[PDB]
Amino acid sequence: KIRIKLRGFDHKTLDASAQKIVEAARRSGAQVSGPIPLPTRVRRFTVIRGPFKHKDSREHFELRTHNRLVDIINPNRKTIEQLMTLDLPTGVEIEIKTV
Amino acid sequence: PRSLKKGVFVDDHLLEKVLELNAKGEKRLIKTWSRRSTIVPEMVGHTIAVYNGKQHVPVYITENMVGHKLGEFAPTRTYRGHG
Amino acid sequence: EQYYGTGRRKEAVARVFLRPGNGKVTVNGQDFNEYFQGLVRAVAALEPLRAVDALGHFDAYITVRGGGKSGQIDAIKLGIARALVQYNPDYRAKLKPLGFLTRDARVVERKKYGKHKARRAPQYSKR
Amino acid sequence: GNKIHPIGFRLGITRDWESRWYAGKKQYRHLLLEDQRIRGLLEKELYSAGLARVDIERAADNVAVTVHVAKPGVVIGRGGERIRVLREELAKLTGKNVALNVQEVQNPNLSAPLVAQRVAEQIERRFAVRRAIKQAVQRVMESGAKGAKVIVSGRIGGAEQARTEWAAQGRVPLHTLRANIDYGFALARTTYGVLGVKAYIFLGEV
Amino acid sequence: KLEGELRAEVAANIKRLMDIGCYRGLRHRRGLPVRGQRTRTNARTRKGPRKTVAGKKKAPRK
Amino acid sequence: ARKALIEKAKRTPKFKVRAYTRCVRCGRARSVYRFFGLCRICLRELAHKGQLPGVRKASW
Amino acid sequence: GKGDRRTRRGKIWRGTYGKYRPRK
RNA sequence: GCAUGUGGUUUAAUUCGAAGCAACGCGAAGAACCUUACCAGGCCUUGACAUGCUAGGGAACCCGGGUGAAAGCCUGGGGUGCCCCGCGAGGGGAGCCCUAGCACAGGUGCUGCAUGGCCGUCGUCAGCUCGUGCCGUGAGGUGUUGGGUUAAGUCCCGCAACGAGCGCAACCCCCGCCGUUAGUUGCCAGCGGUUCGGCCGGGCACUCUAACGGGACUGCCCGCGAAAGCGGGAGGAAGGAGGGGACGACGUCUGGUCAGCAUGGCCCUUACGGCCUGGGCGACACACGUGCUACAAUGCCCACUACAAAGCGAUGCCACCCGGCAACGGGGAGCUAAUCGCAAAAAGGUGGGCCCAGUUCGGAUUGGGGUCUGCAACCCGACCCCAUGAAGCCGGAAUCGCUAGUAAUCGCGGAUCAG
Ligand SMILES: NC(=O)OC[C@@H](O)C[C@H](NC(=O)[C@H]1NCCC[C@@H]1O)C(=O)N[C@@H](Cc1cnc(N)[nH]1)C(=O)N[C@H](C(=O)O)[C@H](O)c1cnc(Cl)[nH]1
Ligand SMILES: [Mg+2]
Ligand SMILES: [Mg+2]
Ligand SMILES: [Mg+2]
Ligand SMILES: [Mg+2]
Ligand SMILES: [Mg+2]
Ligand SMILES: [Mg+2]
Ligand SMILES: [Mg+2]
Ligand SMILES: [Mg+2]
Ligand SMILES: [Mg+2]
Ligand SMILES: [Mg+2]
Ligand SMILES: [Mg+2]
Ligand SMILES: [Mg+2]
Ligand SMILES: [Mg+2]
Ligand SMILES: [Mg+2]
Ligand SMILES: [Mg+2]
Ligand SMILES: [Mg+2]
Ligand SMILES: [Mg+2]
Ligand SMILES: [Mg+2]
Ligand SMILES: [Mg+2]
Ligand SMILES: [Mg+2]
Ligand SMILES: [Mg+2]
Ligand SMILES: [Mg+2]
Ligand SMILES: [Mg+2]
Ligand SMILES: [Mg+2]
Ligand SMILES: [Mg+2]
Ligand SMILES: [Mg+2]
Ligand SMILES: [Mg+2]
Ligand SMILES: [Mg+2]
Ligand SMILES: [Mg+2]
Ligand SMILES: [Mg+2]
Ligand SMILES: [Mg+2]
Ligand SMILES: [Mg+2]
Ligand SMILES: [Mg+2]
Ligand SMILES: [Mg+2]
Ligand SMILES: [Mg+2]
Ligand SMILES: [Mg+2]
Ligand SMILES: [Mg+2]
Ligand SMILES: [Mg+2]
Ligand SMILES: [Mg+2]
Ligand SMILES: [Mg+2]
Ligand SMILES: [Mg+2]
Ligand SMILES: [Mg+2]
Ligand SMILES: [Zn+2]
Repeated sequence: KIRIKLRGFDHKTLDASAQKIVEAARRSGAQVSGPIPLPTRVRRFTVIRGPFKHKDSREHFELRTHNRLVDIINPNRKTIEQLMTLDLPTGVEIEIKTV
Repeated sequence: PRSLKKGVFVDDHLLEKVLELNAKGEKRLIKTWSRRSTIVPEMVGHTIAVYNGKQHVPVYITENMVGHKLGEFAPTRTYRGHG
Repeated sequence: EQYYGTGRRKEAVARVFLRPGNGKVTVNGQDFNEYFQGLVRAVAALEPLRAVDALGHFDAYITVRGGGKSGQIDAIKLGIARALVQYNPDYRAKLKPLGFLTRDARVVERKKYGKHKARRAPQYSKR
Repeated sequence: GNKIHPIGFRLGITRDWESRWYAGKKQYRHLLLEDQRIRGLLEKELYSAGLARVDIERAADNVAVTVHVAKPGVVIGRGGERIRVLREELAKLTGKNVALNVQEVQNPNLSAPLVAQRVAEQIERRFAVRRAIKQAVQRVMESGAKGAKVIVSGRIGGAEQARTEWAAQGRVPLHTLRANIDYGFALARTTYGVLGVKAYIFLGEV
Repeated sequence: KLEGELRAEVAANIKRLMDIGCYRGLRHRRGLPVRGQRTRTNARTRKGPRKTVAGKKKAPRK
Repeated sequence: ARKALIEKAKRTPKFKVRAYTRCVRCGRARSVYRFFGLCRICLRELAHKGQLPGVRKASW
Repeated sequence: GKGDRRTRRGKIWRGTYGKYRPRK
């Protein structure tokens, strides 16, 4: 019933955080569809290296927003009362939609 | 060309000067900068000096020159040939 | 009852399902020969069977997605060979000679900057 | 037109970012510029305290600016006053709940950005440039370091002819990715002009 | 409206434009492009074949 | 990046269409990335410093 | 015929749609 | 032939830099006004921006008129907040404003031969050096050389040398095979139900998605070789750096850039600063550079019919209905997105047309009628439809690219961006 999307830049912190949530939902009474690796949206940037002329050298930067889904079916109360007590990585955004 | 929904475009402040010159029956020279203005049949028979980036040049407006914009009659650059 | 083998080739992925019988073959809900309507190369996809002599002793339910149809052909062609071995591990001996178990490592090369094409350098011409 | 910025190369492998947050396309533009206004100010206001890094972690309407500083008292202030002034002026320019903490760079001899600076000062104060360097590199290796290197470039001494001085000890493996290598750059501003100091410090194989 | 009877209208249309003394007029008159192309290169169909002229010695010496 | 034009840049102008971006840093008019509000010089520089979050160097 | 704005190829290349290469 | 850049010339101005390789679709990943640095004209002078200072007038701020191309210039009204002393009239004060005057700001003005930073380059070429010892009066040599090997100053043998640092390699990323964890917005293998859409049940097998891992070492066999290593074979998805990336040594070029930024010095300050409107960067007897589209039948056109990846999008992408030949417009669902969309992939396949022709090849040029964006498409936008249907029948002397999923060929996306 409770569906958590996990979108962040760093995939270590992103992946870590999602383990802290697969276990949180275990020690509270529910079954869970695991942390599902949704595909990752890359934003590339292609700057000329030098300041003036010299177009024939660039440098390639990218920006990788990583995506993990997690579902907790059979959602109890002892579940929620262990979730609004977490928060442990900084560069990870959470959004919860009870759908 | 300009979309037909929005009619034609003339700068209100050129259209201004003419209506006063018409609704008083006076034919005194006008100067403007807005080349970009279309030519409504209201302008006909008048004389408008228009800017071409350097000066205002007179443009006597006859009938057949109505669909156009004023700028078409003051060229912007000066050409002779190559020597 | 079935025998599977997963054949991929260059952004193509083929799903081969083998079931003995007549000889007929479906790809993506169409007859093999209707899917590859006028493609000469197509016949090559069924070379893994012919070289063990099991063409006709089987059918095939196949699906492909990705790549061009030829890419799909060498992927099926792999996938069938991958499948003849889950069925008969002794078939390896017959297929590896002509190397029908080999995933073609070859694939489209990254366009590189300051080229027109990965290699195709821009033209230097005159002085 | 030669070598790659030793950090941006190692970045994500053996070296971390100075801003750590997520932001969608909508918000990112400005939380960035907001960081840069922060790092703009603390950089001016804390040169006296010798500051290495300005970490900016972020939540929602929350900013955890960790300031990494040689002389942590100078940042704090007598009584505890100076830090309060910053935190207010920060939360002014930010308009958010600024959480400024302070962290003691325990050894400025292994902070490239600091070694860099210390040299630049020395250069500004008109010190001998060659000595200034050998003696800096010296201090760096003396304190654990596995390799170090300093490059002063510009109008060295008075000098009409702008040249480049440099010096190193140990290994400074700019190609080796797993090498933890601190880089820092200082700019000395002088009556005769401007010179740049790069300092590389090789710290350990990972 | 067809054949040479159409050649009439197109002809006397350009004719109008020149007689008006509008930009597109001069461009028609001088045999240049009209819809606003570049002229420093190309623009050949409007000026016919290429009347090559003298030119100078660049860049260092010869 | 003459000073006035950096300011003019910000002035909400007589028409919606004289809207143009410059670099929040140098003020450079020309190669400015929406998303960062930075030019392709500044981007490059701040990216290496490590001050554009999650901005790695690409390689594939 | 990629320069010919009265062909499918013509519109295919110009990236437009018209009579000669319509949508649906 | 056309698109762009450049030389030149022209111009009121055609802003400026880039100049053999290493300038010339280069700074420009978006010049109608803006951008914009140039030109003409009308404007402002503590200034569009910073921190102040002396003297007077003011709360700040809000709305309207005149003149004008706008900018600017002149003018009318509304408004009395906050801090301290006082019973009060009221004086003082913070902030902000105006006027005068002073520090000053501003300058894309000069010098890249005063510089920082960053870049191009020889050159991902295999080199450049140091400690100690040794040789030599010494500059210097040795090592690093020689013979074999290698993509390699890679290793082997040798040797007055033994090491070490920067470089090669490796550690990092992508692709190729398999594993474990993971089952949604993805997937459909057997099964239940079907409106025949994986649509619904259900299931994660498979595909995939994406995070961690395994796997390759000349390890095995034969032949040559003191050795290193080389040739050939077997197993293997992969074999001798498996394919591609990121990664540029000491230095060279008085290389490039003061117009990204920063900065020494010189120069301007009612002008070289700043605002605006219009013009210019788009000029055209000509010349080169880079490219597009062609000269056709291994083709062209029309219809029907398949198979991608990578990205992008809730100020946007816009499914589907309607009008319209169409660009597009009106209505309107889904989608902050593995769901909704851009999205037709084109070459390919099947059918039919043309029949060697300046053509059903080519689609310049121009005439006419519309659409959209935008305050505004004359100079100078793209797009649609009708008509026009130029050169061009495979390119002289010269000259470029590429050694395998490469070249050739065919479409698709993105950055900048109202367009
Ligand atoms: N980068 C580089 O090395 O050059 C490469 C190529 O461009 C040469 C270039 N070639 C051409 O134009 C030819 N090519 C075709 C077009 C015309 C012409 O026929 C050139 O200009 N040559 C003469 C010309 C000339 C006759 N008379 C004066 N005063 N000049 C020259 O100028 N020589 C110089 C010298 O005499 O010193 C030069 O500095 C030089 C020094 N050493 C050598 Cl070798 N060359
Ligand atoms: Mg390069
Ligand atoms: Mg008016
Ligand atoms: Mg390709
Ligand atoms: Mg690829
Ligand atoms: Mg190029
Ligand atoms: Mg192309
Ligand atoms: Mg160097
Ligand atoms: Mg230097
Ligand atoms: Mg400046
Ligand atoms: Mg714009
Ligand atoms: Mg045709
Ligand atoms: Mg120029
Ligand atoms: Mg200059
Ligand atoms: Mg352009
Ligand atoms: Mg302009
Ligand atoms: Mg202007
Ligand atoms: Mg009181
Ligand atoms: Mg009072
Ligand atoms: Mg200045
Ligand atoms: Mg130089
Ligand atoms: Mg120069
Ligand atoms: Mg001696
Ligand atoms: Mg040597
Ligand atoms: Mg090599
Ligand atoms: Mg070596
Ligand atoms: Mg069924
Ligand atoms: Mg289901
Ligand atoms: Mg892996
Ligand atoms: Mg051996
Ligand atoms: Mg390497
Ligand atoms: Mg020079
Ligand atoms: Mg130009
Ligand atoms: Mg020519
Ligand atoms: Mg219709
Ligand atoms: Mg529509
Ligand atoms: Mg087709
Ligand atoms: Mg046919
Ligand atoms: Mg002919
Ligand atoms: Mg012919
Ligand atoms: Mg090669
Ligand atoms: Mg394209
Ligand atoms: Mg776009
Ligand atoms: Zn910038």
